[PDB]
Amino acid sequence: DDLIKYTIFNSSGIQIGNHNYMDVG
Amino acid sequence: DDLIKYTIFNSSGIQIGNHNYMDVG
Amino acid sequence: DDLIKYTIFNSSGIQIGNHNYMDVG
Amino acid sequence: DDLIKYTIFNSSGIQIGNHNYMDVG
Amino acid sequence: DDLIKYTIFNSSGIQIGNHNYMDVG
Repeated sequence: DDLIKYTIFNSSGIQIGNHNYMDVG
Repeated sequence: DDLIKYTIFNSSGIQIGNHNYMDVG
Repeated sequence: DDLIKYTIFNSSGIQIGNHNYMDVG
Repeated sequence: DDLIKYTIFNSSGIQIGNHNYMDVG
Repeated sequence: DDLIKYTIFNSSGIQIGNHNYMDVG
């Protein structure tokens, strides 16, 4: 029941962890 | 019962884990 | 039950971890 | 039970870690 | 139990770590 919930709007990707990166341009 | 729910809109994918990266452009 | 919950609106992604970076522009 | 909860509205991303940076503009 | 919880509204994020910086303009 809503154990994991990710809600995003008009946002960049979410990087959770190590050695994670994202370039936005 | 909505155990896991992902909502995205105008956004890149969500990277959950290690050694995960994505280039946006 | 709401073990992990990430809700963001009109914001950049949240980078949690080491050696994680994001360029926004 | 609400082990990790991040809720933000109209804000910049929050970078938690070492060697993490983000430019907003 | 609410080990990690951050909530901000209409404000810049807070960078916690070493060699972390954020330019907002």
